[PDB]
Amino acid sequence: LDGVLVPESGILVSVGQDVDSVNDYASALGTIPAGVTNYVGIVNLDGLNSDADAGAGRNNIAELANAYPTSALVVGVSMNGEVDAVASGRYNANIDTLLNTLAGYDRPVYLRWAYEVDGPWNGHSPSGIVTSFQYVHDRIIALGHQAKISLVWQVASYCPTPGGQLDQWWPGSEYVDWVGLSYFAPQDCNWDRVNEAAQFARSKGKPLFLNESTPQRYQVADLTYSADPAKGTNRQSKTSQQLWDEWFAPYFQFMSDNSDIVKGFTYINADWDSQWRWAAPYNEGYWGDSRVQANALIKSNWQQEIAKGQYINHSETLFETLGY
Ligand SMILES: [Mg+2]
Repeated sequence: LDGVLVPESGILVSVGQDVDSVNDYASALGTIPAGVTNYVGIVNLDGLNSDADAGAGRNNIAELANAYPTSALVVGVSMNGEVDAVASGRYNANIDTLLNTLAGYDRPVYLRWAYEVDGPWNGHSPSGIVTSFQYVHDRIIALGHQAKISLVWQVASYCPTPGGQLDQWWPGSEYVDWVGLSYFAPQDCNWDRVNEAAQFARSKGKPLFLNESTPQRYQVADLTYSADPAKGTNRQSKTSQQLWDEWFAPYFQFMSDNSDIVKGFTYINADWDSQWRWAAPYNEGYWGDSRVQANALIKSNWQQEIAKGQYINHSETLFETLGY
């Protein structure tokens, strides 16, 4: 909290966003990720101490924390459509349990509270978001966990939502440690939404975390792309180099272009297509397959990029580098 877990320099490399996909990445790449990512819902604390699987991969923060004891923990917290009731205090015991549990892991924790704050589908009110960020920031201090938990305000940076509407969601610089964004199909509006989020973070003097990232609508194993965000029709064959150059190269270039502020990313490395929420016939959008290990060229290029010196990977000095 209050900036102590923001690295002075470098970009935290983390992976997500379910236990099994993270394990598959770690095994396939022969690496311990520097950060690992799961989700919990505030209403039930689903996924905190036992399995939760709502079709977007299995979440189990206890299992994940035990499997990656010397990695940073990144946790998205959904309001489950109830941010106003959360702001009114109906989930305060759950908030304390969440914060106390995460602090008990004695490691850097990056907490994406009410993540995708401005995604209309989340049913948030601006007041509920602003109030609950203030509450959680202050409660972290009251519980004595300010050295352990860093509070991320993550926007959706989603092209179909009009730009210019971020201010209403902002709780104040006193209450936020990072601005976060989602990097999926930013090319659909010429990077306008992700650039707006970056510029907002920059203006506020906050570091930027790319909290959700994936080559959305691409399939790594199949080597295809679809222009259809709903159902992935009319798939087009791509070479592996094309897939790299179309999505991966501009993703890493975005970090470089925003190197004054970018201090972390979570790459979602998963066969989305195999997870029932994201599966055929695609009732909640078309996602694809983002496993870098599913193509030799993608895997090699991924490994080569993240090995570079601007990136913070796993080592014995990781926690110190992250301010822990
Ligand atoms: Mg912090």
